[PDB]
Amino acid sequence: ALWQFNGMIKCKIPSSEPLLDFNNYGCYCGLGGSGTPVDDLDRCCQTHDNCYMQAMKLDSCKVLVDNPYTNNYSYSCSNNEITCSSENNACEAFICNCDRNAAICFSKVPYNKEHKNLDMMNC
Ligand SMILES: [Ca+2]
Ligand SMILES: [Ca+2]
Repeated sequence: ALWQFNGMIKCKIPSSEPLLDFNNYGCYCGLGGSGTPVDDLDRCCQTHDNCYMQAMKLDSCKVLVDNPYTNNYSYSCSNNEITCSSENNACEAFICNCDRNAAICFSKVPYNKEHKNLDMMNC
């Protein structure tokens, strides 16, 4: 679930404010997204967006009910390291890995504040 993805990002980047820092950034960081990613962070979000789309089409995920935004799963934060629990069902495990991969990706790319609030004409 979204609030859990927030926790994952905090796990990897303690000094960050997820819902603020990684929203309205580039062409993909935020609700929706299309076009050409402006930098590596934007590419992280593009990959995450595609991952969420796959989850919604996944056979193991029930129609709304198991959507990526509100479907809670089990995960752990150990020394700034994320772990998806083997207690998760197939649907939850897929979503948890979508988030885990993105959290890690965010932590390995530079943050360029000049890419915030870009108009669609730049995508
Ligand atoms: Ca997006
Ligand atoms: Ca669940």
